Amino acid sequence: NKGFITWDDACGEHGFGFKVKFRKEYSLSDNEEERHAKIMKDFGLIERRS
Amino acid sequence: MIKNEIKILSDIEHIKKRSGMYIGSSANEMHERFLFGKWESVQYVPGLVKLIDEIIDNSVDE
Amino acid sequence: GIRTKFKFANKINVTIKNNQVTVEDNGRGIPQAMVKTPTGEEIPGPVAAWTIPKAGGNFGDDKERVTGGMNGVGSSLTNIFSVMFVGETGDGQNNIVVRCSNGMENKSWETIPGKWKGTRVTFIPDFMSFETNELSQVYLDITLDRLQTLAVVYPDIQFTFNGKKVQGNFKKYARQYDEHAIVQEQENCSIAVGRSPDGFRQLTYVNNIHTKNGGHHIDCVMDDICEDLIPQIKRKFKIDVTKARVKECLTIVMFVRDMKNMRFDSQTKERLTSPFGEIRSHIQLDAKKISRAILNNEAILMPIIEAALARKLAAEKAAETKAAKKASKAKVHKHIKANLCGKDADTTLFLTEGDSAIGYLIDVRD
Amino acid sequence: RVKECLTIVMFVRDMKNMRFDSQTKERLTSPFGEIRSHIQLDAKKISRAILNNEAILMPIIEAALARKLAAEKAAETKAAKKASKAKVHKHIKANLCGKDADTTLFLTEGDSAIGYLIDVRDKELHGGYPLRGKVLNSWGMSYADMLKNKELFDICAITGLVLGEKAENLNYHNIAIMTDADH
DNA sequence: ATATATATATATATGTGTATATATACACACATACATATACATATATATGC
DNA sequence: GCATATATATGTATATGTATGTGTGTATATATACACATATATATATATAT
Ligand SMILES: Nc1ncnc2c1ncn2[C@@H]1O[C@H](COP(=O)(O)OP(=O)(O)NP(=O)(O)O)[C@@H](O)[C@H]1O
Repeated sequence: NKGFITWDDACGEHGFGFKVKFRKEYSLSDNEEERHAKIMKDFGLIERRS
Repeated sequence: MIKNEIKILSDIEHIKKRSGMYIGSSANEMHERFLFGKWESVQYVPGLVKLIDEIIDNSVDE
Repeated sequence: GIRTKFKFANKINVTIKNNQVTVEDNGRGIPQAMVKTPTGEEIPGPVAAWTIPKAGGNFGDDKERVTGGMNGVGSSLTNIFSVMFVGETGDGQNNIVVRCSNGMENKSWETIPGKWKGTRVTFIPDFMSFETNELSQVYLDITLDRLQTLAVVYPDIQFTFNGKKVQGNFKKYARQYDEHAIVQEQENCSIAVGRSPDGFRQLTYVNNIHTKNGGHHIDCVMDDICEDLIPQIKRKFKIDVTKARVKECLTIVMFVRDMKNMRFDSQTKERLTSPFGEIRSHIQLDAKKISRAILNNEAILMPIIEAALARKLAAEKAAETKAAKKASKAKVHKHIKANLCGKDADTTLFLTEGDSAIGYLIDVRD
Repeated sequence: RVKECLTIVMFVRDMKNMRFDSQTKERLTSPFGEIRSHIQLDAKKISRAILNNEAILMPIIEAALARKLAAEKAAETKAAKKASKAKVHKHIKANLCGKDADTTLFLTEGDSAIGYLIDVRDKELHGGYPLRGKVLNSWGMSYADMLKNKELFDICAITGLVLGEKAENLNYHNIAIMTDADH
């Protein structure tokens, strides 16, 4: 509900399979390391634990 | 063309020609006034009330 | 501008910078002809207009006078409260310079052969009597908003502030107050109706005068508007909402042009105290069209309707009565009560956490 | 809003340098330092006296609460109320739900059955929602009284079925109903 | 021309079942973020300076 | 006619200080809404009748 992603399910024998169509008003970085840093910042796939 | 001639007046003629700044409202109008403690809609001329109140306030000042 | 029927004084430069006001217009000129004092001193035209008060060209007939000036003391009052005041006047054949200083205690008039046609008043205000020392930005903002409102009232006169042009249109000015304001323009009147959520708001102009404290005109216009709207809202939503309750939610920006025999209760001219027959005959505003246009709108009248039914529902929800020997004031479903509780006694309240641990209590207790 | 419900009677005596804007003297434009020095009115005890008074304060409270109802009633944006919540929290929304496919809804019983439903369903075609407990007497009932329960309404909400007309706009094409295998 | 005799479907309610949910304290020692503001660099521009 | 200079305004980027966690279960209690039927009860709606 911000006009950036539209998510759907693609699970199977493994769970957590989400197929996400990004929207045209969301910026895709051609800098792939900036893409990786921003997808880590927003989607939060890195969980840090002490 | 509007006639614009600079005329200079005395005290009495300038008061009688421009009475609005000197006795306030000189037209019959409707306001809401506390009379006898009641907020009632009255309609009157404030110039005559002010005309009495000048003498009244002069006597209270005395 | 009005006395030449907007051919002359059609550009007005009001430049306010460094505590100095320069107002320049291209009017026909303050006359060089001989005017006479009652004292017997023979004083020329612009210097008698700009030094001594009670002098001017608005002491003629009042029923045809459509100008905002009556008293003949105004520019002399500007000269009095200024430490420096120069008035340069050209009628097309001569330039009369009236220079005054030290709070008009020094005054001198002089004539140069020249070819200008207009008036330039350049004055620096005195700050000894006023409770200020400098002209701050709020004064320039008030003056610029006044020139904007005058350009809305008079689009033919090109007002400029500090060398910057001012465009005046009633539509953009009316949407500056509220973007859903209903407008209605006439040959002499121009009214916009909007919303007032935090009190009552108004702005009105008689000819070129900002009468911020009101007059008979806004009272007559709101009376004629409410005389059509109140039976209309009575047939529409069956609610008894008064004239003042409708009026206080409205912001009214009405403009009156070409008034005749305007009378004001003060020198500052903040309340138009002309007779109601004069204003009712002069103003040809169609109140029923404004009434149906704010009836058909859902963004002004319908908020008054929903706010009024909110007040009435809040009044209806507050219903209370008495009870016969109330138990422990606000009692609880699971709260068993001592019968001498609340009066002068040593009654004890019990606090447990189990409903099983009170079903034995009502027999074994006092 | 507080001070508009009061009639205030002021009597000021022996005032010094009473400056006025007009000849009528209707507005005292004397500076506030001189008047604040001259007026020795203790407004704190008047505030305490109207604090202790009740039939002035209760119109203030009622008009204030109605004012807050009018204040936070008319607010907010994105007023597009057709689905406040997309399906149900418990509902498994299919990826091809709402469009023309063989999109099948699962009406299981009990939320504790929600385990493994998502895992080996069809993600595009199969979808699910667990029901709760037992079902009302829906036979020959008025529409307004069956609409007031949430658990039967959401079925007619997650899918565009309306009680008064036929079914044309099915978000789920097939309806697979599975019940508990016992009695 | 409405007072009253009377009749009949509303409201628990019993127990059995079958299923939900919810407010809180606990505490690190970070995790993610929520803005957020804020100070400072530099650009342009325009109006002064010449 | 052209150098120029510095001023402030807005990007901007980081570094502050907070703010909200919920974590992840243990622990404490409580609430919820339905289907299964007769038995009263009650309360008020209509007839009539002078
Ligand atoms: N800047 C000006 N432009 C045009 N006319 C001017 C100007 N300054 C003075 N006058 C005229 O000089 C005369 C002096 O009158 P003045 O003292 O300005 O009073 P007024 O215009 O009647 N204002 P007021 O006294 O408040 O009602 C009048 O005829 C004015 O119209």
